[PDB]
Amino acid sequence: GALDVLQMKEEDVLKFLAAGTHLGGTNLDFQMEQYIYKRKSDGIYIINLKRTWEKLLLAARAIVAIENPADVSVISSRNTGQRAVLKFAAATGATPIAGRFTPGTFTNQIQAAFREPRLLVVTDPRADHQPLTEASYVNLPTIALCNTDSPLRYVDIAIPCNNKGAHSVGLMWWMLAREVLRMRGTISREHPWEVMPDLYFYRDPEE
RNA sequence: AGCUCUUUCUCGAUUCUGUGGGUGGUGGUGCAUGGCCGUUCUUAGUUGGUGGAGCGAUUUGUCUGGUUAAUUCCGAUAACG
Repeated sequence: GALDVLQMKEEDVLKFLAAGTHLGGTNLDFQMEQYIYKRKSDGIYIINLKRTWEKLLLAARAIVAIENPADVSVISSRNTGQRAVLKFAAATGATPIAGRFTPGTFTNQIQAAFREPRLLVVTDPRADHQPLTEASYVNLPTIALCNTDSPLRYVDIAIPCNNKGAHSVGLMWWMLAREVLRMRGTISREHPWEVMPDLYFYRDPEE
C-alpha cells in the first residue's frame, strides 16, 4: 500500500540483505518473471525486494480476514521450515503440521486426522505438493513462499523469496507473524518487537 | 413244509372276498440332493468400508529394497483403519 505507516524501513532492508532473501536460482519460470530485477554475470537471478513487501502485506491482509485463528493451517515437510511453522503457530493461533502429510487429511471424512480449514499456507510449492493438489477438491484458498523456479499451479498469493534453506526461510515466517500481529492491533507499528528472528532459524552448529 | 392229494375231526367273528389305497426293498439314478470324506495345496494365501485413478471390465491399499520357516518384521508410501 502507499501509506507511510506501511512503508518498508532501512532496518528491515538490512535484515533481508543479511539473510540472502534476494538471491534466486540459475533458472526462471515464465510465471515468476514480473518479480525479478536482473540476472547477474554469474548465472543467478536477483529477486526484487519491493515486490516481496507488497505480496507479504497482501498475504497478511488475507490472514487477518479470518475470524477464528484455528481455521488457518500451516505446513512444512522440509526440515528448514519445521521450527519456523511451530513458532508461527505459537505466536498466532493457527494449526501446524510438520513432517509427513497423510494423503486424504482434507477429503477422507472418516479419517482419525480429518480436518476442514478456511485458509492454507505452505513453505515450498514443489516439496509441499500433496496439500496443494488435495486443496483442489474442497474450495480452499492458498498462500506460498516462491523461488524463481517454483511451479505456480494452485497458489493464489505467491510471495517472492529465496526458500532454499537456513536463515532466509526462518526470517520470512518471523516477518509474516510480526505484520499479522501489528495490523490486528496486538503489537506496535513503531516500537521494536521482543521476539528475535534467530528463534526461527534451523540448526546452525551448536558448540 | 397239513405245500399239495385222499379222509374228517377242530376253532369261533380275530378272518375271507372284490374295488380303492398302503407298505417294504444291500432295486435304478452320486450327472436330481443333504451329511461326511478326499484333492487342488503344506505352500503363504484371501477380503469389505471410507478416500484416490479410469467411459468401462478393473485397480491401489496387498510395495523398490533389507530380513524371516511365514502377506514374519523393518521401512518406504495416495492411502487410512
